[PDB]
Amino acid sequence: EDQQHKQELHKLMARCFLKLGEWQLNLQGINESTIPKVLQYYSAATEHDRSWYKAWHAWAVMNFEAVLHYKHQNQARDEK
Repeated sequence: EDQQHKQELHKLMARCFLKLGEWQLNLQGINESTIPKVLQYYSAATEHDRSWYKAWHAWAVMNFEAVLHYKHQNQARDEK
């Protein structure tokens, strides 16, 4: 009696966590709390969906960006 509502809410969950994951960097930029905030919001978005190209592709990009938070460790924190 709510399987469709469950599915649409499961999909909306991916969007809403991904939106926090985007919006967070948009509202404050970057410090070391990004690693938890992004790995959470975008993997938590991924928790619902992988086959939705955009939703995973955006977390995969964010995994490249979490990679780049540690490239930035090598390039800046370890060398400034």
